[PDB]
Amino acid sequence: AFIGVDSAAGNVVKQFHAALQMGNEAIVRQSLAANVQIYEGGKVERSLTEYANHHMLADMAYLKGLTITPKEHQITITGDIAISTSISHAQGEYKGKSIDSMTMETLVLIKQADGRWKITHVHWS
Amino acid sequence: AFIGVDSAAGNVVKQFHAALQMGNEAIVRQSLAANVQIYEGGKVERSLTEYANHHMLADMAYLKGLTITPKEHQITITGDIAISTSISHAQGEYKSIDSMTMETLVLIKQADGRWKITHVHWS
Repeated sequence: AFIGVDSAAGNVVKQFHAALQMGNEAIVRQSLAANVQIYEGGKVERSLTEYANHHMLADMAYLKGLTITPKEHQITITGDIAISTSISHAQGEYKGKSIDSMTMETLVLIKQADGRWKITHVHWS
Repeated sequence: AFIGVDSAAGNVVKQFHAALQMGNEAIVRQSLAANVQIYEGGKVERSLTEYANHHMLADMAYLKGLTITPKEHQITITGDIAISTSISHAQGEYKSIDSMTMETLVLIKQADGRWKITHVHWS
């Protein structure tokens, strides 16, 4: 299903996806909390600057040759916290190896002091 | 890197972990919301009954031969929501296993005050 995606949290999740897929650092910045935690493949990054300095460019490169097709996306808001869970079909190739698999993402978003929703935890698989 | 683990929500997380690792279905069932979502290996289950009918018993069988060592665990509470993020070392064998494992849990405080897991993401 596609549930809750029309919301402010939804808007942030959608721009984040596009921005990472397009290599737009201005929007990736706007979407992630300064102290974002990112979980993927047994490794954890503990802040936005850490992700940016260590993995963002690689992640952008990896996505450039893939078509990501959303299969489902649910967002549930409980006051100042929103949970986004989505599954997408990634098809293409990276560094000559074909990719054809279901990707999964759990995001936690918190409403910041000024009302802006920002992503504070990312779990990719 | 171990933060918030002794909270009320943390105790449900602890019981859930222990119950899977020990094969206690009653406890796993009391820990999960009826409409829990489970994400793992590209597949999704959408209710306790679905998970419990099959994937639960497979998970318990997989864990019977593994040693699960917590490496880090953070639980953050925001009113009636708690978020649990952990990383653990899984070492043993099934069907050599030596892997880091990751888990995101979302828990929601119910009308009776008990916390229940509403979303699981394992990798």
